[PDB]
Amino acid sequence: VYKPVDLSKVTSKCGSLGNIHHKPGGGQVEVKSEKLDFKDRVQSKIGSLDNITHVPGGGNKKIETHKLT
Amino acid sequence: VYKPVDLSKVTSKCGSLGNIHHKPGGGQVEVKSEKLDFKDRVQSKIGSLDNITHVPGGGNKKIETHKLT
Amino acid sequence: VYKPVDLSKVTSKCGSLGNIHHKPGGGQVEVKSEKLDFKDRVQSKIGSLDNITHVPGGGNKKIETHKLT
Amino acid sequence: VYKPVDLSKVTSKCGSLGNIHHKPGGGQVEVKSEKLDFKDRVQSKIGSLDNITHVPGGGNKKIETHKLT
Amino acid sequence: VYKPVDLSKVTSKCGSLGNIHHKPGGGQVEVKSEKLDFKDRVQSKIGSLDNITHVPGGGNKKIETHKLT
Amino acid sequence: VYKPVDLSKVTSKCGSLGNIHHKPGGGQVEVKSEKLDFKDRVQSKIGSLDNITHVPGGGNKKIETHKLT
Repeated sequence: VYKPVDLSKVTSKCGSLGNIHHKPGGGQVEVKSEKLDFKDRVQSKIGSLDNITHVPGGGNKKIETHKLT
Repeated sequence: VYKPVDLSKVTSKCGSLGNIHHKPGGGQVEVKSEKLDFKDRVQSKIGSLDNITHVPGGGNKKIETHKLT
Repeated sequence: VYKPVDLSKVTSKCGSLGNIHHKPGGGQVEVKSEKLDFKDRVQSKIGSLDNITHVPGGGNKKIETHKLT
Repeated sequence: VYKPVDLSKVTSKCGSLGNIHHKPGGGQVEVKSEKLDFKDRVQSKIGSLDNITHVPGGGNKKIETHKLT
Repeated sequence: VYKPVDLSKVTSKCGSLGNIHHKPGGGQVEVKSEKLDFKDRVQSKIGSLDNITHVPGGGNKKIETHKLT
Repeated sequence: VYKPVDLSKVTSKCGSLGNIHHKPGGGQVEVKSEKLDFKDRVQSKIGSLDNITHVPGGGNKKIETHKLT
Protein backbone atom coordinates (compact mmCIF):
# COMPACT_ATOMS: atom_id res chain seq x y z
CA VAL A 1 0.00 0.00 0.00
CA TYR A 2 1.38 3.38 -1.19
CA LYS A 3 -0.44 6.58 -0.08
CA PRO A 4 1.84 9.67 0.12
CA VAL A 5 -0.07 12.96 0.61
CA ASP A 6 1.23 16.32 -0.56
CA LEU A 7 -0.06 19.75 0.59
CA SER A 8 2.94 21.79 -0.75
CA LYS A 9 3.15 25.49 -1.65
CA VAL A 10 6.00 26.77 -3.89
CA THR A 11 5.55 30.53 -4.29
CA SER A 12 7.03 33.95 -5.22
CA LYS A 13 5.73 37.54 -4.68
CA CYS A 14 8.31 39.51 -6.72
CA GLY A 15 7.15 43.17 -6.44
CA SER A 16 8.85 44.27 -9.66
CA LEU A 17 11.68 42.96 -11.86
CA GLY A 18 13.54 44.85 -14.61
CA ASN A 19 16.32 46.97 -16.12
CA ILE A 20 18.14 43.72 -17.14
CA HIS A 21 20.88 44.19 -19.81
CA HIS A 22 22.81 41.30 -21.41
CA LYS A 23 25.32 42.38 -24.15
CA PRO A 24 27.49 39.29 -24.97
CA GLY A 25 30.05 39.42 -27.82
CA GLY A 26 30.09 43.25 -28.16
CA GLY A 27 33.76 43.32 -29.41
CA GLN A 28 35.66 42.05 -32.49
CA VAL A 29 36.08 38.37 -33.43
CA GLU A 30 38.70 38.03 -36.18
CA VAL A 31 39.62 34.50 -37.38
CA LYS A 32 42.31 33.94 -40.05
CA SER A 33 43.09 30.38 -41.26
CA GLU A 34 45.66 29.27 -43.86
CA LYS A 35 46.95 25.91 -45.28
CA LEU A 36 45.05 23.65 -42.76
CA ASP A 37 44.26 19.98 -43.61
CA PHE A 38 41.19 18.34 -41.94
CA LYS A 39 40.95 14.51 -42.32
CA ASP A 40 37.76 14.09 -40.17
CA ARG A 41 34.46 15.90 -39.20
CA VAL A 42 34.65 19.66 -38.42
CA GLN A 43 32.24 21.68 -36.28
CA SER A 44 32.98 25.45 -36.30
CA LYS A 45 31.01 28.13 -34.38
CA ILE A 46 32.15 31.78 -34.83
CA GLY A 47 30.49 34.93 -33.36
CA SER A 48 27.67 35.10 -30.75
CA LEU A 49 25.93 31.72 -30.43
CA ASP A 50 23.45 30.07 -28.05
CA ASN A 51 23.29 33.13 -25.66
CA ILE A 52 20.22 33.06 -23.38
CA THR A 53 18.38 35.80 -21.50
CA HIS A 54 15.75 34.15 -19.30
CA VAL A 55 13.63 36.32 -16.97
CA PRO A 56 10.62 34.40 -15.58
CA GLY A 57 8.14 36.34 -13.38
CA GLY A 58 7.85 33.10 -11.32
CA GLY A 59 10.38 30.47 -12.45
CA ASN A 60 9.48 28.22 -9.47
CA LYS A 61 10.34 24.59 -10.24
CA LYS A 62 8.72 21.71 -8.29
CA ILE A 63 9.92 18.24 -9.38
CA GLU A 64 8.78 14.91 -8.00
CA THR A 65 9.08 11.16 -8.67
CA HIS A 66 7.36 8.02 -7.33
CA LYS A 67 8.22 4.33 -7.94
CA LEU A 68 7.45 0.80 -6.78
CA THR A 69 9.22 -2.35 -8.08
CA VAL B 1 -2.61 -0.50 -4.13
CA TYR B 2 -1.27 2.92 -5.22
CA LYS B 3 -3.14 6.11 -4.16
CA PRO B 4 -0.75 9.09 -3.95
CA VAL B 5 -2.61 12.41 -3.40
CA ASP B 6 -1.34 15.82 -4.48
CA LEU B 7 -2.93 19.17 -3.46
CA SER B 8 0.15 21.28 -4.49
CA LYS B 9 0.22 24.96 -5.42
CA VAL B 10 3.05 26.31 -7.65
CA THR B 11 2.50 30.05 -7.91
CA SER B 12 3.81 33.55 -8.73
CA LYS B 13 2.45 37.10 -8.19
CA CYS B 14 5.03 39.14 -10.20
CA GLY B 15 3.79 42.78 -9.87
CA SER B 16 5.49 44.12 -13.01
CA LEU B 17 8.27 42.93 -15.35
CA GLY B 18 10.23 44.83 -18.05
CA ASN B 19 13.09 46.84 -19.58
CA ILE B 20 14.83 43.58 -20.59
CA HIS B 21 17.56 44.18 -23.25
CA HIS B 22 19.53 41.36 -24.92
CA LYS B 23 22.08 42.51 -27.58
CA PRO B 24 24.17 39.42 -28.52
CA GLY B 25 26.81 39.89 -31.27
CA GLY B 26 26.65 43.70 -31.59
CA GLY B 27 30.30 43.87 -32.88
CA GLN B 28 32.25 42.58 -35.92
CA VAL B 29 32.83 38.95 -36.94
CA GLU B 30 35.48 38.65 -39.68
CA VAL B 31 36.52 35.19 -40.99
CA LYS B 32 39.22 34.73 -43.68
CA SER B 33 40.04 31.20 -44.90
CA GLU B 34 42.66 30.19 -47.52
CA LYS B 35 43.99 26.93 -49.09
CA LEU B 36 42.17 24.68 -46.55
CA ASP B 37 41.38 20.99 -47.37
CA PHE B 38 38.35 19.28 -45.74
CA LYS B 39 38.15 15.49 -46.41
CA ASP B 40 35.00 14.86 -44.29
CA ARG B 41 31.71 16.58 -43.14
CA VAL B 42 31.80 20.31 -42.22
CA GLN B 43 29.30 22.19 -40.06
CA SER B 44 30.00 25.96 -40.00
CA LYS B 45 27.96 28.59 -38.08
CA ILE B 46 29.08 32.25 -38.46
CA GLY B 47 27.38 35.37 -36.98
CA SER B 48 24.58 35.53 -34.36
CA LEU B 49 22.84 32.16 -34.02
CA ASP B 50 20.42 30.32 -31.69
CA ASN B 51 20.25 33.31 -29.24
CA ILE B 52 17.17 33.28 -26.96
CA THR B 53 15.23 35.92 -25.06
CA HIS B 54 12.62 34.18 -22.89
CA VAL B 55 10.41 36.28 -20.58
CA PRO B 56 7.43 34.25 -19.28
CA GLY B 57 5.04 36.10 -16.92
CA GLY B 58 4.89 32.83 -14.89
CA GLY B 59 7.38 30.23 -16.19
CA ASN B 60 6.52 27.97 -13.22
CA LYS B 61 7.40 24.33 -13.97
CA LYS B 62 5.76 21.42 -12.12
CA ILE B 63 7.05 17.97 -13.16
CA GLU B 64 5.98 14.57 -11.87
CA THR B 65 6.38 10.83 -12.55
CA HIS B 66 4.72 7.64 -11.29
CA LYS B 67 5.63 3.97 -11.94
CA LEU B 68 4.81 0.37 -10.92
CA THR B 69 6.73 -2.74 -12.20
CA VAL C 1 -5.01 -1.10 -8.34
CA TYR C 2 -3.82 2.39 -9.32
CA LYS C 3 -5.81 5.51 -8.27
CA PRO C 4 -3.45 8.52 -8.00
CA VAL C 5 -5.26 11.84 -7.34
CA ASP C 6 -4.06 15.27 -8.41
CA LEU C 7 -5.82 18.51 -7.32
CA SER C 8 -2.77 20.75 -8.10
CA LYS C 9 -2.76 24.41 -9.17
CA VAL C 10 0.04 25.88 -11.35
CA THR C 11 -0.57 29.63 -11.54
CA SER C 12 0.72 33.15 -12.30
CA LYS C 13 -0.69 36.68 -11.74
CA CYS C 14 1.85 38.79 -13.72
CA GLY C 15 0.51 42.41 -13.43
CA SER C 16 2.23 43.87 -16.50
CA LEU C 17 5.00 42.76 -18.89
CA GLY C 18 6.88 44.76 -21.59
CA ASN C 19 9.79 46.79 -23.00
CA ILE C 20 11.53 43.54 -24.08
CA HIS C 21 14.28 44.25 -26.68
CA HIS C 22 16.26 41.48 -28.40
CA LYS C 23 18.81 42.74 -31.02
CA PRO C 24 20.91 39.71 -32.13
CA GLY C 25 23.64 40.29 -34.76
CA GLY C 26 23.47 44.12 -34.97
CA GLY C 27 27.08 44.33 -36.33
CA GLN C 28 28.96 43.10 -39.44
CA VAL C 29 29.60 39.46 -40.48
CA GLU C 30 32.27 39.17 -43.21
CA VAL C 31 33.37 35.75 -44.55
CA LYS C 32 36.07 35.44 -47.29
CA SER C 33 37.12 32.03 -48.70
CA GLU C 34 39.82 31.17 -51.31
CA LYS C 35 41.25 27.89 -52.76
CA LEU C 36 39.26 25.65 -50.34
CA ASP C 37 38.55 21.95 -51.13
CA PHE C 38 35.51 20.21 -49.57
CA LYS C 39 35.42 16.44 -50.38
CA ASP C 40 32.24 15.65 -48.32
CA ARG C 41 28.91 17.30 -47.13
CA VAL C 42 28.90 20.96 -46.00
CA GLN C 43 26.35 22.73 -43.81
CA SER C 44 27.04 26.49 -43.72
CA LYS C 45 24.95 29.11 -41.81
CA ILE C 46 26.01 32.80 -42.14
CA GLY C 47 24.23 35.84 -40.60
CA SER C 48 21.41 35.92 -37.99
CA LEU C 49 19.72 32.47 -37.74
CA ASP C 50 17.46 30.54 -35.29
CA ASN C 51 17.22 33.52 -32.83
CA ILE C 52 14.08 33.36 -30.60
CA THR C 53 12.06 35.92 -28.64
CA HIS C 54 9.45 34.16 -26.45
CA VAL C 55 7.25 36.25 -24.11
CA PRO C 56 4.21 34.20 -22.91
CA GLY C 57 1.80 35.90 -20.45
CA GLY C 58 1.69 32.55 -18.57
CA GLY C 59 4.38 30.11 -19.83
CA ASN C 60 3.61 27.72 -16.93
CA LYS C 61 4.50 24.10 -17.77
CA LYS C 62 2.88 21.15 -15.95
CA ILE C 63 4.21 17.70 -16.97
CA GLU C 64 3.23 14.26 -15.70
CA THR C 65 3.78 10.55 -16.51
CA HIS C 66 2.22 7.28 -15.33
CA LYS C 67 3.25 3.66 -16.07
CA LEU C 68 2.35 0.04 -15.21
CA THR C 69 4.25 -3.11 -16.37
CA VAL D 1 -9.09 107.99 -10.48
CA TYR D 2 -8.49 104.22 -10.92
CA LYS D 3 -6.72 103.56 -14.32
CA PRO D 4 -4.24 100.60 -13.94
CA VAL D 5 -2.21 99.35 -16.98
CA ASP D 6 -0.81 95.95 -18.01
CA LEU D 7 1.15 95.40 -21.28
CA SER D 8 2.74 92.07 -20.18
CA LYS D 9 3.44 89.18 -22.60
CA VAL D 10 2.95 85.49 -21.62
CA THR D 11 4.64 83.17 -24.15
CA SER D 12 6.34 79.85 -25.05
CA LYS D 13 8.30 78.63 -28.14
CA CYS D 14 8.02 74.88 -27.39
CA GLY D 15 9.50 73.44 -30.62
CA SER D 16 7.92 69.94 -30.61
CA LEU D 17 5.79 68.18 -27.99
CA GLY D 18 4.97 64.45 -27.87
CA ASN D 19 5.71 60.78 -27.12
CA ILE D 20 3.53 61.07 -23.97
CA HIS D 21 2.22 57.82 -22.41
CA HIS D 22 -0.30 57.65 -19.55
CA LYS D 23 -1.06 53.99 -18.62
CA PRO D 24 -3.16 53.86 -15.38
CA GLY D 25 -4.27 50.46 -13.98
CA GLY D 26 -2.29 48.28 -16.43
CA GLY D 27 -2.38 45.26 -14.01
CA GLN D 28 -4.98 43.38 -11.92
CA VAL D 29 -7.46 45.06 -9.58
CA GLU D 30 -9.12 42.20 -7.65
CA VAL D 31 -11.77 43.01 -5.00
CA LYS D 32 -13.42 40.08 -3.12
CA SER D 33 -16.13 40.64 -0.51
CA GLU D 34 -18.22 38.24 1.62
CA LYS D 35 -20.90 38.66 4.35
CA LEU D 36 -20.55 42.49 4.61
CA ASP D 37 -23.41 44.54 6.18
CA PHE D 38 -23.86 48.23 5.24
CA LYS D 39 -26.52 50.21 7.23
CA ASP D 40 -26.04 53.58 5.44
CA ARG D 41 -25.06 55.14 2.01
CA VAL D 42 -22.15 53.63 0.02
CA GLN D 43 -20.12 55.37 -2.68
CA SER D 44 -17.78 52.85 -4.37
CA LYS D 45 -15.34 53.35 -7.29
CA ILE D 46 -13.38 50.28 -8.56
CA GLY D 47 -10.94 50.09 -11.52
CA SER D 48 -9.41 52.99 -13.49
CA LEU D 49 -11.38 56.26 -13.04
CA ASP D 50 -11.04 60.06 -13.29
CA ASN D 51 -7.47 59.85 -14.77
CA ILE D 52 -6.46 62.89 -16.89
CA THR D 53 -3.95 63.51 -19.72
CA HIS D 54 -3.64 67.23 -20.56
CA VAL D 55 -1.05 68.28 -23.19
CA PRO D 56 -1.74 71.84 -24.54
CA GLY D 57 0.85 73.35 -26.95
CA GLY D 58 0.48 76.63 -24.99
CA GLY D 59 -1.33 76.07 -21.65
CA ASN D 60 -0.18 79.49 -20.36
CA LYS D 61 -2.44 81.38 -17.90
CA LYS D 62 -2.88 85.12 -17.31
CA ILE D 63 -5.27 85.79 -14.41
CA GLU D 64 -6.18 89.17 -12.93
CA THR D 65 -8.73 90.87 -10.60
CA HIS D 66 -9.73 94.51 -9.91
CA LYS D 67 -12.18 95.93 -7.28
CA LEU D 68 -13.61 99.26 -5.98
CA THR D 69 -16.15 100.23 -3.21
CA VAL E 1 -5.32 108.27 -8.03
CA TYR E 2 -4.24 104.70 -8.91
CA LYS E 3 -2.20 103.96 -12.09
CA PRO E 4 0.15 100.94 -11.54
CA VAL E 5 2.05 99.65 -14.62
CA ASP E 6 3.33 96.21 -15.67
CA LEU E 7 5.38 95.63 -18.89
CA SER E 8 6.64 92.13 -17.86
CA LYS E 9 7.69 89.25 -20.17
CA VAL E 10 7.02 85.65 -19.01
CA THR E 11 8.66 83.28 -21.53
CA SER E 12 10.22 79.91 -22.42
CA LYS E 13 12.35 78.67 -25.39
CA CYS E 14 11.93 74.92 -24.63
CA GLY E 15 13.58 73.21 -27.64
CA SER E 16 11.61 69.91 -27.52
CA LEU E 17 9.45 68.21 -24.85
CA GLY E 18 8.62 64.47 -24.65
CA ASN E 19 9.32 60.79 -23.87
CA ILE E 20 7.06 61.24 -20.78
CA HIS E 21 5.73 58.03 -19.20
CA HIS E 22 3.23 57.93 -16.32
CA LYS E 23 2.29 54.33 -15.32
CA PRO E 24 0.28 54.33 -12.04
CA GLY E 25 -0.94 50.89 -10.82
CA GLY E 26 0.88 48.59 -13.31
CA GLY E 27 1.05 45.98 -10.45
CA GLN E 28 -1.62 44.08 -8.43
CA VAL E 29 -4.19 45.68 -6.17
CA GLU E 30 -5.85 42.84 -4.21
CA VAL E 31 -8.56 43.63 -1.60
CA LYS E 32 -10.19 40.81 0.41
CA SER E 33 -12.92 41.55 2.97
CA GLU E 34 -15.02 39.27 5.21
CA LYS E 35 -17.83 39.77 7.77
CA LEU E 36 -17.37 43.59 8.10
CA ASP E 37 -20.18 45.75 9.61
CA PHE E 38 -20.55 49.43 8.54
CA LYS E 39 -23.16 51.50 10.50
CA ASP E 40 -22.59 54.89 8.74
CA ARG E 41 -21.56 56.37 5.28
CA VAL E 42 -18.79 54.59 3.29
CA GLN E 43 -16.69 56.20 0.54
CA SER E 44 -14.39 53.63 -1.16
CA LYS E 45 -11.87 54.09 -4.03
CA ILE E 46 -9.93 51.01 -5.30
CA GLY E 47 -7.53 50.75 -8.28
CA SER E 48 -5.96 53.62 -10.30
CA LEU E 49 -7.89 56.86 -9.74
CA ASP E 50 -7.50 60.64 -10.17
CA ASN E 51 -3.96 60.32 -11.68
CA ILE E 52 -2.87 63.33 -13.82
CA THR E 53 -0.32 63.83 -16.62
CA HIS E 54 -0.12 67.56 -17.38
CA VAL E 55 2.48 68.53 -20.04
CA PRO E 56 1.86 72.12 -21.28
CA GLY E 57 4.39 73.45 -23.88
CA GLY E 58 4.31 76.76 -21.94
CA GLY E 59 2.43 76.49 -18.63
CA ASN E 60 3.76 79.99 -17.76
CA LYS E 61 1.46 81.62 -15.19
CA LYS E 62 1.15 85.39 -14.57
CA ILE E 63 -1.21 86.34 -11.71
CA GLU E 64 -2.15 89.75 -10.30
CA THR E 65 -4.72 91.52 -8.04
CA HIS E 66 -5.65 95.19 -7.36
CA LYS E 67 -8.12 96.83 -4.88
CA LEU E 68 -9.38 100.17 -3.47
CA THR E 69 -12.01 100.66 -0.68
CA VAL F 1 -1.16 108.64 -5.40
CA TYR F 2 -0.27 105.02 -6.32
CA LYS F 3 1.97 104.40 -9.42
CA PRO F 4 4.37 101.38 -9.12
CA VAL F 5 6.17 100.30 -12.36
CA ASP F 6 7.35 96.79 -13.34
CA LEU F 7 9.76 95.97 -16.23
CA SER F 8 10.49 92.30 -15.21
CA LYS F 9 11.70 89.43 -17.44
CA VAL F 10 10.98 85.79 -16.37
CA THR F 11 12.63 83.31 -18.77
CA SER F 12 13.94 79.81 -19.64
CA LYS F 13 16.21 78.43 -22.44
CA CYS F 14 15.76 74.70 -21.60
CA GLY F 15 17.45 72.89 -24.54
CA SER F 16 15.29 69.72 -24.38
CA LEU F 17 13.09 68.19 -21.66
CA GLY F 18 12.21 64.49 -21.45
CA ASN F 19 12.93 60.83 -20.65
CA ILE F 20 10.65 61.29 -17.58
CA HIS F 21 9.24 58.13 -15.95
CA HIS F 22 6.75 58.14 -13.06
CA LYS F 23 5.73 54.57 -12.01
CA PRO F 24 3.80 54.54 -8.66
CA GLY F 25 2.31 51.17 -7.53
CA GLY F 26 4.13 48.79 -9.94
CA GLY F 27 4.23 46.22 -7.03
CA GLN F 28 1.57 44.51 -4.91
CA VAL F 29 -0.93 46.31 -2.73
CA GLU F 30 -2.57 43.45 -0.80
CA VAL F 31 -5.28 44.30 1.80
CA LYS F 32 -6.95 41.55 3.91
CA SER F 33 -9.71 42.46 6.42
CA GLU F 34 -11.89 40.29 8.70
CA LYS F 35 -14.71 40.95 11.23
CA LEU F 36 -14.14 44.76 11.53
CA ASP F 37 -16.98 46.92 12.94
CA PHE F 38 -17.24 50.59 11.86
CA LYS F 39 -19.74 52.76 13.85
CA ASP F 40 -19.03 56.08 12.01
CA ARG F 41 -18.03 57.41 8.51
CA VAL F 42 -15.36 55.49 6.52
CA GLN F 43 -13.19 57.00 3.77
CA SER F 44 -10.97 54.33 2.10
CA LYS F 45 -8.41 54.70 -0.77
CA ILE F 46 -6.48 51.60 -2.03
CA GLY F 47 -4.05 51.34 -5.01
CA SER F 48 -2.47 54.19 -7.08
CA LEU F 49 -4.45 57.39 -6.48
CA ASP F 50 -4.01 61.15 -7.02
CA ASN F 51 -0.49 60.77 -8.57
CA ILE F 52 0.59 63.79 -10.65
CA THR F 53 3.20 64.08 -13.41
CA HIS F 54 3.53 67.79 -14.29
CA VAL F 55 6.13 68.78 -16.91
CA PRO F 56 5.61 72.37 -18.21
CA GLY F 57 8.02 73.52 -20.99
CA GLY F 58 8.15 76.90 -19.17
CA GLY F 59 6.30 76.71 -15.82
CA ASN F 60 7.61 80.22 -14.93
CA LYS F 61 5.32 81.84 -12.33
CA LYS F 62 5.12 85.64 -11.75
CA ILE F 63 2.69 86.62 -8.98
CA GLU F 64 1.85 90.07 -7.58
CA THR F 65 -0.76 91.89 -5.39
CA HIS F 66 -1.58 95.58 -4.67
CA LYS F 67 -4.09 97.15 -2.18
CA LEU F 68 -5.31 100.46 -0.70
CA THR F 69 -8.06 101.06 1.97
